[PDB]
Amino acid sequence: KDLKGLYAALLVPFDENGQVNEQGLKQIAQNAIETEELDGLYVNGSSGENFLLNTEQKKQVFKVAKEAVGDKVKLIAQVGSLDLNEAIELGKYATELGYDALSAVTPFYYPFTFEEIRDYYFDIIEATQNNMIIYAIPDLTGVNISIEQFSELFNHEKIVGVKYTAPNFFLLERIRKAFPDKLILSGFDEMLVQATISGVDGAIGSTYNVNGRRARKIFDLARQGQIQEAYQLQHDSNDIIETVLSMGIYPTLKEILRHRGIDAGLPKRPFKPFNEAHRQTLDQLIAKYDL
Amino acid sequence: KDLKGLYAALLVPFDENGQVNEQGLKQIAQNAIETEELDGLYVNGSSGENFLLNTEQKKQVFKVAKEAVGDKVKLIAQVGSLDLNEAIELGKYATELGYDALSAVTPFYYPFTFEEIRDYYFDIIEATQNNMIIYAIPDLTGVNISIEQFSELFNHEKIVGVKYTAPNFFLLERIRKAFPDKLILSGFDEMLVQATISGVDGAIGSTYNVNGRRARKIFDLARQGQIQEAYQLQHDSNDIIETVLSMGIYPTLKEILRHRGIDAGLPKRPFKPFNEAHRQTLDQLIAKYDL
Amino acid sequence: KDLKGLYAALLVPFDENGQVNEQGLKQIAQNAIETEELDGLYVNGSSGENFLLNTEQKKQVFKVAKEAVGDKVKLIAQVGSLDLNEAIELGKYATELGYDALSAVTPFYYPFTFEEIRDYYFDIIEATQNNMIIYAIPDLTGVNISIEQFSELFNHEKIVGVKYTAPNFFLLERIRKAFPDKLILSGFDEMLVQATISGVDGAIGSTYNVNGRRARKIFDLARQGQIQEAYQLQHDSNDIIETVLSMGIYPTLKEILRHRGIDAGLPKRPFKPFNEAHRQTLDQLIAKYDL
Amino acid sequence: KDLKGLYAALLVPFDENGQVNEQGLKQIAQNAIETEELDGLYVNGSSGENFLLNTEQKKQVFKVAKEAVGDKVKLIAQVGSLDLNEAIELGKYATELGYDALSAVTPFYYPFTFEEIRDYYFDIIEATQNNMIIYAIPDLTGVNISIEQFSELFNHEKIVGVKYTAPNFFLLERIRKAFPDKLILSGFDEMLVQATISGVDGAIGSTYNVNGRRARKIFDLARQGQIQEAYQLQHDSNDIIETVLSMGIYPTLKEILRHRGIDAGLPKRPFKPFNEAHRQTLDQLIAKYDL
Repeated sequence: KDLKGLYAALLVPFDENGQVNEQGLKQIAQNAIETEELDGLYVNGSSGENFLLNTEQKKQVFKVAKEAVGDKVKLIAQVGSLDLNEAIELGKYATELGYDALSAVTPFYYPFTFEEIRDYYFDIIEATQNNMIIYAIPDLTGVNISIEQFSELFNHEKIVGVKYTAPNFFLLERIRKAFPDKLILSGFDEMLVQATISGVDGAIGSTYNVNGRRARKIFDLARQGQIQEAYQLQHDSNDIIETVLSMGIYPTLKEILRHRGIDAGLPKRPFKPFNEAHRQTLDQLIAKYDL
Repeated sequence: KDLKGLYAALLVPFDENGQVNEQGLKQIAQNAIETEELDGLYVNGSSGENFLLNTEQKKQVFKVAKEAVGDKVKLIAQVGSLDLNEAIELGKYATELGYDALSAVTPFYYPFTFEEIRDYYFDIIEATQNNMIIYAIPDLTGVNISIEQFSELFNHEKIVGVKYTAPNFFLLERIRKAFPDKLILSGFDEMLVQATISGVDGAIGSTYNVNGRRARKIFDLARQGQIQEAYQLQHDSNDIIETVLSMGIYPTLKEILRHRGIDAGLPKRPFKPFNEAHRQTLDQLIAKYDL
Repeated sequence: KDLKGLYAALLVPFDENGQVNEQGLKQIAQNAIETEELDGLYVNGSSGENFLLNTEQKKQVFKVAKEAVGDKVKLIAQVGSLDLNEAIELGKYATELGYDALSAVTPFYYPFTFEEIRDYYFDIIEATQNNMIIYAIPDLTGVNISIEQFSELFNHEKIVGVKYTAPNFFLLERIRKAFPDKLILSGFDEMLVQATISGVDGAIGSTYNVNGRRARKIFDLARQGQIQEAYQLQHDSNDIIETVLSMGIYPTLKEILRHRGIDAGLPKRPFKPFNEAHRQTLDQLIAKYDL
Repeated sequence: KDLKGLYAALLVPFDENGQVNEQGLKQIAQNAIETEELDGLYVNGSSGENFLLNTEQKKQVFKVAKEAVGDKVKLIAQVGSLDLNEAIELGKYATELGYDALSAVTPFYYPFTFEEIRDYYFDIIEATQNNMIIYAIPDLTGVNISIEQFSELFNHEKIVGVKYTAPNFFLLERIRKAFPDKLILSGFDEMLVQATISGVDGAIGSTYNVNGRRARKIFDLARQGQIQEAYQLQHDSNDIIETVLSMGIYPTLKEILRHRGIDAGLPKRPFKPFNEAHRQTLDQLIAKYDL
């Protein structure tokens, strides 16, 4: 498949022991495709609480998400881990399930050299033979990739693109110009309109689980040149994003899904549950925007 | 004169002793208006090497720049200084010359509280009675202004707007929505197109001294919805900006102006002159983009 | 046991598949106690490449290290993980082996609230019933703990102390004064002398695997008031530390151990092996300091 | 006069219009020497609100402070400015008054290259022919100086030392070792004891205006090896520093001086006066430590 389009970063519901609720996960995956009308799922990303999970649980999430959607739906599997053996194990498993591409966060925590980071990507690709999307998230990792470093990664024919999240539209424009044939998917929901006019091929986001229909309008209207209409929809989307961030984003998004009849469970500790102090303000937002 | 529009941040040529060359300053001012077709000048900003000047030289720059241009040209006087007495003296001086508004950088160096910063603006206004534009440049000052802080400043009727430079389009969008009737001029030339679609009322920029005609097209095309054409001109403009940044932006911009026959002098020490190692690369840029 | 003293942060040797070499691990543990004359081991810390390992491998490292040392040797088990279920599983396993205390890195990657971080610690303690040492490493995690936050943690009778690494001797002094009866172990080998005079109870370090005898002299001489002698030994130790950092610290420390006849193996990918370009310079250092 | 020793960073009292109160400035200078028993004054530093003053006021402060004290008192004149012409004028002026050395903050605000910073120092020296002390204060300037950069500066015979404030005792130790014959004066009052054991030749500090007698004991006791006693006085001194920092350090220090009957005036706007909400807490501190 052409991997352009809009993707939900799949949220995962848990029980009080931090185990995956598979029936709720199935519902969330179906919500993103059937109700939010998205093109695909980005599975076991940050938004899925992936870095709090064990290896068997990550496989559970990949299996369930793949079983919950039709064959037209695009699937990207985030397999990055500080344990390269585990990234490779996950990448094979996701590839064999039929995921269209793998993705991996830049190695973090330790002050890896860029050559070490480069060869992490190359090693995953060698072992899996699948296409790879760089997951660049300096806000969480503290790792920043320069254009020269992007050029060295993109020189590999199987590094087909990037999930781009640095709040830097100068660097985004330089990448877009230097690599016209690579895939760039923006990961900053609150700046989708600016990404869109900067030539991104689509976007991956946690908030698209609840606001995917407005997001598709932002994208489509901006590309049409109906720029005032698209920005108004960005203003509305940012009211939502700002609100859910103030309340704790992943649990609050899951509370929005619960309101729709989904068995949305709990976050995985050490994330705490949605605080009920925020309930009235969340209710007003859901009403105001028909969420 | 409502102050929407495109402004050159006026560059200043010095002699070997760091004194102002009034003739070249006049030629730079005229170039911005006549040749680059800009709406106005932002005078004694960062780009004017203002923070390296003495008081008498800052007054000199204000007088020369205003004498150089006709009465239809919009003029904003940057008068911020760590010396509040100096800021007020300069503010009265520029106000008496007939500058259309004042602007002031946030106090920097010392860890001032927000109340101290707020009351610096309020004291400048009380003493000058001119309208005031906040100059927000965290990349240089390390001072960041939150939405709640902007709300407090903008609650003052004579704080009419902001020269906004933080590389944050979420904050920009929140400001635009919260203050639909304040003036927002963006100060990041390399992200003019994203600023424009985010609803800015114009822009102030050092590179507009050499590339103001493309900048006008970006701003006009984007607001008309010809977003792909506007973005292509951003790509071209970003080749120029990236190149001059790599060579030393203020001296390199003055060297491009010297190519047009302007007496562009030298930077003020401790800035060094343009390094002739860059000459070949500069000539290729000038030829490629007809600068 | 009283947990005061000097500890090696245990290094782990791997094969090319990233599996633990148990015979080499045994040798490294014996090196730290018998040759370097240290008081204990800090097991599965950052220096042991812990965050690159799977759960079964972490258990392997705990088992082997415990089997390699006598009953007088103090053992601290680092069990922090982003997976709380795994931290608890490891904490029980290490407790049942007889480790004297558990330790856990502050949760990282996600922007956890402090209440979330607090209850991660409290949850581990509830499940394991062992004493707990906070592992504060802002250089790697980006998480900073304030004195007020330290006070809330130390209010728990089973949080007995901290492995302190923030490069902040004002905060260290405030903690030392506010909590005279808690255990403070410094983790910055290059500032051991300053830690010692700031009243730390001991120190944990990767470089003590090769330089533990000088480190004990720094500590003992500084406490005696032989401050010039202790600082001279810090100058010598910092030549070593600076050198090994420039070459890649964990592999280079392991190459020093290899020189002693230890089966020191390889780092775990994505860490690369020691580069042989550095061999001559490493040889000169080993000679100069008898390592 | 070799310039080792303990210096007050001289505080300046202003009237309501931000003009210097020469009588109170004299009383502050005399207090530092007579009552606090210090070796010298560091004049027109950050603590003197120097960066808020005009040129004529900076000269005024130099003249008043030197007239206030006897010829045995060591005097260092801070003359750094973003205006290099001003720095040279002030340097010549202080040199003619008989100041024992000059000092200068690293140029800040603009992103100057290291060559530009290096040649600012060299140009001040060439024009003044006085000895020069680097004022390194990254907390305020955002400029950090590496060991290799220090090597280049110290290769100049008239750069005799540094006022060192970076919170980095590894760098301090490397500098002390590499340059055994340069003057290193530390500028972090709250870490005087750690500086002293790291081999500094003295210290410059704003809190020594009120607590110089304890500071002398810390410095002397630590160099004698009575490290526990020196550290207890650091604990006491840090109660004072933490308290004044929380209240607004320069106005709060002047308020402590007003308690001794000194005409301590006001801070220069945009600094606000001491907030009387803090009065009770300040009085308790003054009583507890006999300030």
